[PDB]
Amino acid sequence: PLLQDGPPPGGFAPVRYARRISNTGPSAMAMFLAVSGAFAWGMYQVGQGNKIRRALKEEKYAA
Amino acid sequence: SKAAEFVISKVDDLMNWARTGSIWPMTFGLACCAVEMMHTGAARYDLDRFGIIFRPSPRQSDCMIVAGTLTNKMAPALRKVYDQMPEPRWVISMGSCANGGGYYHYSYSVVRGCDRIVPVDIYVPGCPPTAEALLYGLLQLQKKINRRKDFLHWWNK
Amino acid sequence: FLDKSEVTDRVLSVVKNFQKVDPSKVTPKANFQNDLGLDSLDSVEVVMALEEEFGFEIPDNEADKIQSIDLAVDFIASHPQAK
Amino acid sequence: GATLVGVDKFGNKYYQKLGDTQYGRHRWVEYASKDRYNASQVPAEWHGWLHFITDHTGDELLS
Amino acid sequence: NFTLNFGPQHPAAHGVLRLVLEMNGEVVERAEPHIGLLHRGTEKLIEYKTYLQALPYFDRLDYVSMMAQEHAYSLAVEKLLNCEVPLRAQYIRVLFCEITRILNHLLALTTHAMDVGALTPFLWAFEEREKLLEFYERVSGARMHASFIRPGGVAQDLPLGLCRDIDSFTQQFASRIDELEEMLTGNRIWKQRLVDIGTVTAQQAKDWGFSGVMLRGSGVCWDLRRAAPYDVYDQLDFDVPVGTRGDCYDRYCIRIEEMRQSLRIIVQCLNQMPSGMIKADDRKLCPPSRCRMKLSMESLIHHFELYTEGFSVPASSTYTAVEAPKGEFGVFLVSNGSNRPYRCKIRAPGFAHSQGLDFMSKHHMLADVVTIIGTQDIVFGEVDR
Amino acid sequence: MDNQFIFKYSWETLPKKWVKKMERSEHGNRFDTNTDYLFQLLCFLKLHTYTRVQVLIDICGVDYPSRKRRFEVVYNLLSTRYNSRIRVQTSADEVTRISSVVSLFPSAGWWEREVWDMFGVSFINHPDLRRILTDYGFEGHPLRKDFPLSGYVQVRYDDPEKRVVSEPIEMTQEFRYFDFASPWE
Amino acid sequence: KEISKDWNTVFERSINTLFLTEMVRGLSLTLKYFFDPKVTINYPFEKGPLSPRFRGEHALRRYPTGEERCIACKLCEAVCPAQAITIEAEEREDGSRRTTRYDIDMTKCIYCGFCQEACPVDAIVEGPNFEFATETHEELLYDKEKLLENGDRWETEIAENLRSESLYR
Amino acid sequence: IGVPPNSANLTEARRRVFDFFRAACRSIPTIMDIYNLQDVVAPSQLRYAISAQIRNNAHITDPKVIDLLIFKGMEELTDIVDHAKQRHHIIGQYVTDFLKNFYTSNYF
Amino acid sequence: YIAVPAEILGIILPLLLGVAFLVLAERKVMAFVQRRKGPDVVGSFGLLQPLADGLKLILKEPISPSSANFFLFRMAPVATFMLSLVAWAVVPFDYGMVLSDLNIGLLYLFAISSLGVYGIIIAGRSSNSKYAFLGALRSAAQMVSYEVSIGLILITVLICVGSCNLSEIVMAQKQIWFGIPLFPVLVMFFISCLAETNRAPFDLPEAEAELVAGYNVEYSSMGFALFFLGEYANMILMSGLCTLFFLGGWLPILDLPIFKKIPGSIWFSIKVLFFLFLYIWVRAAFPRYRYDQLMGLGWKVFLPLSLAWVVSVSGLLVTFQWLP
Ligand SMILES: CCCCCCCCCCCCCCCCCCCC(=O)O[C@H](COC(=O)CCCCCCCCCCCCCC)COP(=O)(O)OCCN
Ligand SMILES: CCCCCCCCCCCC(=O)SCCNC(=O)CCNC(=O)[C@H](O)C(C)(C)COP(=O)(O)O
Ligand code: SF4
Ligand code: SF4
Ligand code: SF4
Repeated sequence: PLLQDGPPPGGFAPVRYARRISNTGPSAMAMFLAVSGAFAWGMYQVGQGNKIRRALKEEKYAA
Repeated sequence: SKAAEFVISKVDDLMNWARTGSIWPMTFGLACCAVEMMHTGAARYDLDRFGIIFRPSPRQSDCMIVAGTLTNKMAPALRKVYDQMPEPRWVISMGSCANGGGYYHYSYSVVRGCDRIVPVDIYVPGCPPTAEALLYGLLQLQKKINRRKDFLHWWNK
Repeated sequence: FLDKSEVTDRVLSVVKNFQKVDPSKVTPKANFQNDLGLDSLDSVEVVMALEEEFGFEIPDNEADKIQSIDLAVDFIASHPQAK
Repeated sequence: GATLVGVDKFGNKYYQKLGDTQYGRHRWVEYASKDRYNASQVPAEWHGWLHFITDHTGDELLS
Repeated sequence: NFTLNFGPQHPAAHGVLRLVLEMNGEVVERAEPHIGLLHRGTEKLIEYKTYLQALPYFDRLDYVSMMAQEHAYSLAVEKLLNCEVPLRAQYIRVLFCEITRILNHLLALTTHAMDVGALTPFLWAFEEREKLLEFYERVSGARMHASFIRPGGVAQDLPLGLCRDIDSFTQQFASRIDELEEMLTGNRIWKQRLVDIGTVTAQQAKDWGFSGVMLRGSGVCWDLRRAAPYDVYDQLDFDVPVGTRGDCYDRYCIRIEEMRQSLRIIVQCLNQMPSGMIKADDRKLCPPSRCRMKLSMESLIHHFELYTEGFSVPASSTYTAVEAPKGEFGVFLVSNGSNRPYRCKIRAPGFAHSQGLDFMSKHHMLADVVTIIGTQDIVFGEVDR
Repeated sequence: MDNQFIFKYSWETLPKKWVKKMERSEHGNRFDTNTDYLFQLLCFLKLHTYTRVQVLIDICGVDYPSRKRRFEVVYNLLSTRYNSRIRVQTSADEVTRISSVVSLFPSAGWWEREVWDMFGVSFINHPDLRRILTDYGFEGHPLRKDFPLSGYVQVRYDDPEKRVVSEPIEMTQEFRYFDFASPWE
Repeated sequence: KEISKDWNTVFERSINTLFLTEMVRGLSLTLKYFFDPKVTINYPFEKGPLSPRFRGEHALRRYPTGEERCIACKLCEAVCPAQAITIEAEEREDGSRRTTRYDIDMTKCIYCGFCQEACPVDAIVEGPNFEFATETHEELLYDKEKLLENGDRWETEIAENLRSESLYR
Repeated sequence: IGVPPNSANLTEARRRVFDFFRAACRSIPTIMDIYNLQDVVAPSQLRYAISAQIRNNAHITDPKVIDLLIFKGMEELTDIVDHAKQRHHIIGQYVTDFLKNFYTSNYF
Repeated sequence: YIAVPAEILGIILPLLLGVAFLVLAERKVMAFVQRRKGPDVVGSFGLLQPLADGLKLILKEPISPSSANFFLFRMAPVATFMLSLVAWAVVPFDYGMVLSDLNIGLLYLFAISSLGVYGIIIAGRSSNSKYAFLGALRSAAQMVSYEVSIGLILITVLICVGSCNLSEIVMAQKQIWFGIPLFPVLVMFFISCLAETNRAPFDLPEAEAELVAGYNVEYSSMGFALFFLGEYANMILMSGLCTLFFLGGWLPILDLPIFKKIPGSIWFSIKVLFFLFLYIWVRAAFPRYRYDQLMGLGWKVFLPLSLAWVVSVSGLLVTFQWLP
């Protein structure tokens, strides 16, 4: 009917098929450092909290 | 006994609601109709919305969906699996091959309908039926379950 | 081994159920396919019955060697498994 | 409700929402009845519009 | 050793699969599949129906690649009839063959993942698969069993708005493939459930007739649309992926790459599609237009004589083979010279793949059998004709 | 290699007594050999350097109920290295046994079993030759021209014995055969 | 000998295989789709898209005057691959060639459209209805009155579908 | 193992007949205790049934026909040995007139 | 002393309904991850769906021949269910929101968890099948194997707090959760709880047990459902254990004295439901894990590593005199 379906003038837009990689998230030693520093600081905080709890328990016993 | 009749009516309505809101069909798809019935359970025409979840075993399944051609070698297995099912035990015959012959209907090794092996309650025709067609068939089955005054029949008998 | 009496009884009693034999024809020496007028299928059937009443079997090479009562019952009486 | 498009002789009313680039929630039905509604009440004129077969509303299809 | 049997009813084993296998307690020693549960009897039925009435049997053989079998049957009929096909028909046939390839690869990958245990990619792949099933539902009636490809050209012309929608889909299909691949290739469980499973050597695959992905997985660069290009494939440029060591994982990577190559080919066909007629002007195997059968006497006569009697293929016998998504799908027609085929044997690729399960599942564990079943993409419509 | 090159070389290289009938065309190179030389011809085509036919596509079968050798088994072959396709076919009979080729191509076992299932052509020294497609207890070979399309037996469920049973066929509507064949053809 | 023996890269690989970087990256992808809009449609109120070429319910059209289009030409019965259509005809006292029994076994039917495209008068069509779901088998044996009822019911839409795609084929 | 090639003479055909009958007998107890039937049928009468079935085709002369019949016999026997045949199929399968035909139907 | 049974029922009944709604949450969350809706038709948002499921299960014929001694098959669900409940008698919800106040209450939890192995074993054995029993035995071996990793991680936690009492463990986390320093230990404990309930990628033992058999055994209608209820109760329990030990049991997460209106009873519940959501997320984000590599993983990447974590925590605390 002289109105066949087809691409528009100039063709269609170019497409990608080459598996783009986002590469999201922390990389290399970032996670290791963030975990080791957290572990050390948390252990220091735990020691301080245990000292506070020991003081509380010893004052309870002194009562 | 008119005073209790309300109680029997409410009990029957509750039982039918319980049996309709939770149907666990058992997938017996064995031909190209299984692909359409699999699209029905997919993201678009969600069956899980209507409380319909497929079961891998017949010992814990409400109804059975026969989707695909039923050959002579498979009919004994179909009957055996249908036998190991609980009391309600509804059967839906999805697709043209399952609900009477099919495109073949003239073969040494085709059973002309799954209704010659198991009693079928709802016939869903199409080759293959659309996911909307299967949903409409399941809704028709739900409507059929509503017409069950099983407690009233026990009372009257 | 086995005594001749029991083996002779067991080979001359089971032979009476072949829908053609006669009591006056069965004897320790009455050839199957000649004296009894037995068929080859009936002959393998008789040697089959000889190996059906007990768990032993006669191998393929020993099947058609002797289709007569005498040496067959001698074999029966020389079978260690039989009792 | 972005837009209400026509009504039916059975009483079920027809709505329409226009998306931007992705399909979903374009046009649906509000059935007049409630006794399980049989899932099949749309007439022939409105059946094509509902299934995106034709762009005609259905009231226009009657004329 | 005990010999238990399969036959699960959930679609893990694709249904209608009976597997009697002997194990050594934990390790399987020999698996003997029992096919025939889906032997409808198509081969006997084809002989009783006209060359046109027999076309929809080919939709029902491999029901994930419906237009791939129709392609083979149409090519066989054309080769027997010596009928030329216009360029537009060839281009649209290639486009829909590539769409079938995409559909079949998606379904195979996600049923294999469902067998392994991954559930999410299945639903994503089906919400993708609907967008091509509706393309099928647009050019012809049915979504799955579309008798669109006729022996002459195609059934009827493409709708006006189909090309724009296909291009719009192909714009994002690559990103969708990447999203699906993100959860499987990099995942460590996927590697350990596939690496060193079902290894087949190239010589052994050749011996067992493993044409298809199972052949290219073993390092053989054998593609039927490169070795024997049938429709317009020389014009289209695409790469043939080849595995390094074929064991349930290079096959998966090859299927990913073939999906991407099918996307590339679809884009090329969309860009390069010409305008013109879709059915051959021979008019012995093609029906006249509905406006011509009601105006012209000869056109009505031809319509009447081909919609009842059909075209009569001259007496000969040919074997044609096309690169179906499963593998080498071959149709062997023997023509009596009348309007009905004398014999139509169908070479299903799944037959040899299911035959080769016995050696592939040698000295493996039980959990390494469902992955073998999934990795070869067997459907029992074609296996049991 | 070129189709005519296979024609010329194979016809010249092959022993003359093996090939009874041979054909060259665009449809495909055909070698119609005797029923007893089939194994040797296949072995030669599998191992020869120029003609390295390594994969067997399928084993077909055609029933001609008008000749002394009623059946005709067709061996479709493919040479992956040289990109050629050769076809070897022989003639069979209801009672004549034809040598198997499972030793050469192990994939041919299922095709030979299905040929026996459909046409009833036995194969010599074939390991585990039995019906593969038709059901258990099937009588007759369906793909013969004699076998009726609807078959001889039906399947149904009988209530007196809780099992699925078989009866002689009773069609609700007979298969209407439409005779469209016309003269001037 | 596949080797990755380098001081820096061994640390980089031994961390990815120890802190589940691949698992975390494949895990955060699902959470992206957790908050995304869904793709499902409530079926009873919203229907999925269709096409003017859809193959559904069989219908027997009739002329706007009121005379049925079927002229018992029996092309549909001859072309039907499934052999589902049975036709009986006789000449009415008006002399017109018409059908008396035109029944389609919708359980044998394969919905291929061969019957629809074989009519020289567009007598039979496949309407857009796909919601049969009958509870009885013999209700699926349409018998030339169900066909005419379907034709009357869907005429206002079958005519639109036919006139929309009449430019094709 | 594999299928035997053929039989040139009738002596080999008779030998194969005897071998098939013997094998069918050595397989008679396993089919007795695999279908769970002990008192319904004694093993003796199955021997007579097999003998009658074999003697039915006594008029065959072609050795090839004999060979193919024997092959079908082994196929049926092997099918019965496996738990594949339907239940009690074997027992059902292996167990003037003019006026009688006239009163029923025209086709006798 | 007659007040106890009221507390017992108040602990039991909400647990059962929470198990039902946790099944509903599983279905709904897996639906949403896969771009779906899940059960929506029944009720308002699917909230009545578990009720319909229960009434449907009750209104069915019970297949109960049991083909056996009639006793051991009906006691396995009872044993597993009573164990999975009695494990809840020591959880310190907020402060006095605890039923029993065991001065150990942690070795008690370890013992109760370890005793929850006989139920599935005798279920498999009583169920006369040649593969169901074997699969149950493999599942039992898996739970037994991951019990040692669970115990070593419990020792790691117990070193820091210094006392076995569960309430004191949360009391000791005023400064920090124990999850910040022991984040690898938290991941290990989550994975071990995930693999010890067959509710994970660590699932294949039972998955193949139904694939090759179809559960063609004496399958009671809802007597079997007690296994499922006990497994989901164990899910909830081991979800709450992680927020007792590594997260603050009831303490505010990151809070200034401004959001003090809310009580500590919901600070616990929010973390519990977060861990349950993580359970569902992990299930619908990863493929299943083979039993061949299941045992090897559970024995060769968790026991040595958890032992090393025990050693490192003990050595670091001793060196700087940071003990309780
Ligand atoms: C924010 C609150 C969140 C609360 C929840 C916590 C987070 C949970 C997230 C879970 C998400 C993933 C769940 C997947 C479950 C299955 C994954 C198991 C896979 C696995 O076990 O891999 C192993 C490593 O895992 C492991 O090793 C894991 C243990 C981690 C070890 C510690 C890593 C860093 C150590 C640095 C210490 C720093 C301190 C030093 C002072 C080895 O995998 P493979 O099989 O390939 O190995 C080859 C040997 N055959
Ligand atoms: C449970 C049972 C399992 C197996 C069931 C199988 C039932 C059918 C068995 C196979 C049926 C056949 O036709 S297969 C075997 C067919 N073979 C023959 O019919 C040989 C032709 N007959 C002769 O050669 C001689 O007359 C002979 C009668 C042998 C001796 O008589 P003489 O020596 O005087 O000559
Ligand atoms: S109805 Fe159609 S799609 Fe369904 S099984 Fe039969 S032939 Fe296949
Ligand atoms: S093709 Fe159309 S006009 Fe002809 S008999 Fe069939 S329905 Fe009637
Ligand atoms: S759609 Fe096809 S099978 Fe159905 S009646 Fe029409 S021609 Fe026959």
